[PDB]
Amino acid sequence: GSMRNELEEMQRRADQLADESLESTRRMLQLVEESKDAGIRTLVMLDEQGEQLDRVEEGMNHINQDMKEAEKNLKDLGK
Amino acid sequence: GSNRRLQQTQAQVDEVVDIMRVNVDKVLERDQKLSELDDRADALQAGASQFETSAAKLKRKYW
Amino acid sequence: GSARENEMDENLEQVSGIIGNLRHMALDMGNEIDTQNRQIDRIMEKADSNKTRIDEANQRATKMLG
Amino acid sequence: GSALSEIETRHSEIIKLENSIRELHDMFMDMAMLVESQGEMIDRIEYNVEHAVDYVERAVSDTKKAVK
Ligand SMILES: [Ca+2]
Ligand SMILES: [Ca+2]
Ligand SMILES: [Ca+2]
Repeated sequence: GSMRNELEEMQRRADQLADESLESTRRMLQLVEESKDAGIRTLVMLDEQGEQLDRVEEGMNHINQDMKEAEKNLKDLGK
Repeated sequence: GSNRRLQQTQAQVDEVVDIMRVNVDKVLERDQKLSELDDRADALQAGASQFETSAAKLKRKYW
Repeated sequence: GSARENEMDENLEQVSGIIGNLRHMALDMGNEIDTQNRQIDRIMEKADSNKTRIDEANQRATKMLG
Repeated sequence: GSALSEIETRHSEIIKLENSIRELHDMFMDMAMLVESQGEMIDRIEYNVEHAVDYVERAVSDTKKAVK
């Protein structure tokens, strides 16, 4: 009947929505895969940076110790 | 499952978003600390170099 | 021949699994940043103390030169 | 089966999930960018501190000689 055109539009809408939902899930996978890559890079960098910070702290400790000695020697030289 | 899977996954995402929002703020704090330490460390090595030179002069004069 | 809803369900399942991994990394990331922030604070206090010691030592040394 | 309202509602929920995932994605991307930038600072800090350690070590050795 005349409603045939409307019924076909309804079918096209159902197919359109289903397809758009499918396409969205495919974009979701791309987004989370890129997010995961970013997270991995972040952890790799944080690990490297943590080792650097440990060496920096060790360095600060070394300087502290040496400066205590330098101060002792400078005071000894001054009097 | 459709409906179930969706609500559950949305909840999972919301939780990670919450965690990451806090993480970003913590990293912005790390940024401020590191920027300051970057300047301090450069000034530290410069000061150490000056002291090293003075100490060398003391050695040359008194040893 | 129902593959559309099939792939959609499979994709959502895969996404859910990955979000689990993102949570995993987000938690570790946060714990590590907290730990390093505390360490950076320790380092900053030590850097300040060392800068003071070096400034003082250079002043003291300077007085004995020339 | 599955009335249009159900298909449309599911679609809406899927798009909302995608939007949340996009927001999450942007946070992971920004986090990585920030941490990479901070790595540049740390590289400099590590370099400068290690050299300060060396300079101080040499300075103290010289102060030890000065009192001898
Ligand atoms: Ca399309
Ligand atoms: Ca398509
Ligand atoms: Ca002497």
